[PDB]
Amino acid sequence: RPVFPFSAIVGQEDMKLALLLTAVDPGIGGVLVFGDRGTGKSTAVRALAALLPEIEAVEGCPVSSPNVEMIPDWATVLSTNVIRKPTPVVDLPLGVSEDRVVGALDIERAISKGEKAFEPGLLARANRGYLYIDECNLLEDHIVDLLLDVAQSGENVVERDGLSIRHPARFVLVGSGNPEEGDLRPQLLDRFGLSVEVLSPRDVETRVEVIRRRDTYDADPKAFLEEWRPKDMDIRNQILEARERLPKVEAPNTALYDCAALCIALGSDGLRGELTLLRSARALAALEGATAVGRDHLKRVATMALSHRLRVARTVEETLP
Amino acid sequence: RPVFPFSAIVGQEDMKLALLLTAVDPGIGGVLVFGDRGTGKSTAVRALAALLPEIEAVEGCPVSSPNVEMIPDWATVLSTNVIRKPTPVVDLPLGVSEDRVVGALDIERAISKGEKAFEPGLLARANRGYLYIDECNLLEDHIVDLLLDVAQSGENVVERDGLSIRHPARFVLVGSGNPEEGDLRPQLLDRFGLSVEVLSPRDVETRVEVIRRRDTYDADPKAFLEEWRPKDMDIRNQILEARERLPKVEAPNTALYDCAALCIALGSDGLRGELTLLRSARALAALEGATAVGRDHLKRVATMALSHRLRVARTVEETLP
Amino acid sequence: ERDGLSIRHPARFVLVGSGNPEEGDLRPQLLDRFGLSVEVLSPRDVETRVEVIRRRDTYDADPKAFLEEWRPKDMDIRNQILEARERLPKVEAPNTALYDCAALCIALGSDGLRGELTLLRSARALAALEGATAVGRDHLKRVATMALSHRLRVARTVEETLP
Repeated sequence: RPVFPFSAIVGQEDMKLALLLTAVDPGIGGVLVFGDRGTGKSTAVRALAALLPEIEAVEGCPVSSPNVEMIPDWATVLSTNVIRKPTPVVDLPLGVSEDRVVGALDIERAISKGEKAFEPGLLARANRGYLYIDECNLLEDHIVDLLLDVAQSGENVVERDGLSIRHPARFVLVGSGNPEEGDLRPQLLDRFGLSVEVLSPRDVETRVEVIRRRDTYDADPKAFLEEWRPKDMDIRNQILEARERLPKVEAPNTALYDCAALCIALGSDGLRGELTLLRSARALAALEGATAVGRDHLKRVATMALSHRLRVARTVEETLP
Repeated sequence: RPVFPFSAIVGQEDMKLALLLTAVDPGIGGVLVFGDRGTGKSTAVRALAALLPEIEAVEGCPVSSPNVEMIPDWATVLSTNVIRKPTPVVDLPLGVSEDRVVGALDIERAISKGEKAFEPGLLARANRGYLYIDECNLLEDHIVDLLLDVAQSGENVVERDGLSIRHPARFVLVGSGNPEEGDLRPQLLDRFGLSVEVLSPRDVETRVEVIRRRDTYDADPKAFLEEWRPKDMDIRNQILEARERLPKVEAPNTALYDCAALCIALGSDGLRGELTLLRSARALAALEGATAVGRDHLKRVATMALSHRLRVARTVEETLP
Repeated sequence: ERDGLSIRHPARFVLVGSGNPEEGDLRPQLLDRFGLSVEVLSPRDVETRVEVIRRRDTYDADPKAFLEEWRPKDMDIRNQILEARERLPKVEAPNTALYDCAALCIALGSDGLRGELTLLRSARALAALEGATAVGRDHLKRVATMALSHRLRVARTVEETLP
């Protein structure tokens, strides 16, 4: 499908790299995509994510469970048609009402349906996909918090109204926002997974490229869909190996050392960051088409996983070449 | 999912061993963790669940009974798949209704099928695991009390409205909250046998160790605890020093113990009753000039303080003369 | 034809678009679709003024006399309309300009106007970058593949209607 890999580009690598890594492991965290919205972030997301194997799931099912046996009682979807559908991407609007985000339970509907009274909130209809947050900065703190953990753990908690409504929510939180607004809640910023480094200059050509792929996709004459599909699968293949190596470490007396050294030297210490960096870096090799371990992997992910917090410096390369 | 290394957590020459003790036996008492928010109390609790071997239990089942033969009547287990799954740890947020805590019960659903009308509450999904508490200080009395006894006994008693609803709830209760609000309910200290905190080393020592085991993250369960094993002695000493003088100060057959026992041994929930008894008894003792509020005085005021909120039917004398 | 119910009925009428002179760079599509862009010449001098009073007061019944004296003026009015048509196809050349832009939307599964405005703007912006003084149909269709799609039921057609 119309995806824009690393075939030819010198700039927006961070964007792709981050969104791909999170697609592998959700434990990384929400991708804090810096930069303005004019860059057409959502546009890129609604193309890049197409590489992922079109998920198998019930037709109009919000959570889109594969088999009917995994459909939550409230989601009594009559059309139990298990079909193939592309990666769902929902653009989280700025200033969205928290209740509308997760869902609610109407009183009238409740007394006449019970659990069936649950409203299909945004996240409820964004499972197994991507959630593009416009701006994490100019937004309610509690909204960011909720979204961050939901994406982390994996449950769209709707314990409100009068029932403990809940259901899985495994999705990639694309937390977009401006470069910086004013040290807004560093605690939440740390919780984020990777972030597109703003300090590094980028090309402009990617703009036209993305726009063209946006056009040549919707109602594509069976051209761009096929062409890229093989590559889509190739990447997916490596993604499997990444997860296989996720709970393992090929070279202990290497990855652990270099990783910790970088974090400490840059002063960007923090269990949350460190342990995540060590994982993302290893999984990174999948996108590179390599084994797993590699110093430069740690270095690259460092200038992403650390970037979204204080105590960071360009010393990355200078610390450990 | 990626978890933080429980052993390697920054210091914590208290919380760690405390949680381990309760893992052997929950009867020891609830784990009361002092300290501020930065201590990361919840982190430790959940981190332990990671190292704890996946408990054997049915797939689609809240209480997660090992064998299908132990499934509660009211329950409706579909997937009777006995498999392995991580230790269940649920956080109890402040403000949650008692309904969602123990279990919900709809009236319309009741008349339809009272048996399958009882919805499994949060505690049901915490059986054979750990239940974390929010700000126990500000949390409702009836909530804290209920949680305490349930963890103590082992059964989530919901014998109300005639329906003798019940189900296993063998879990470890971890009481959280700020250091101290202002002369809070003493009963907490009594029932929370493991009143520890979270020692946070400012100096190096552990700091370096954390980074190393977080980055590389070794797989050897042995090496995961080896270096930390010695510290258990220090922690043990802390606990010993407390027990060494507890019975001396809070002498049995008097003090908080008996006060709480009286309420629990009678037809009533708890806590709120105990607080009333303690206050009145202390006030009376002051007039009597009795420095030590003996059981006699506790029972004396109980005949009034409890009666107007407790189903009196003798017992008191038979339990505590 | 909405909500499944294919409701329909004759509506053979003449549409008279009114409004103030100009608000500020309004939707150009109006000028295209409104083939008869005229006004209301208001004579300050006498001439008609006297005629009005006379035919308003007495108000004759003869349909012929009602138009007779006014028949000659149709020539002048006609000239006005002719002068426009004389150069319209020259400026707004067919197979390009507003015509095709509006046609694309109407020839597809969507209502209109709001779509056309989106197409025109994007196409013009692109043309500026291309340096193409005249926004050719090719560019119009190019942007249409995105501008319309997210608000129009795309099912080919475009090429078959306007290559």
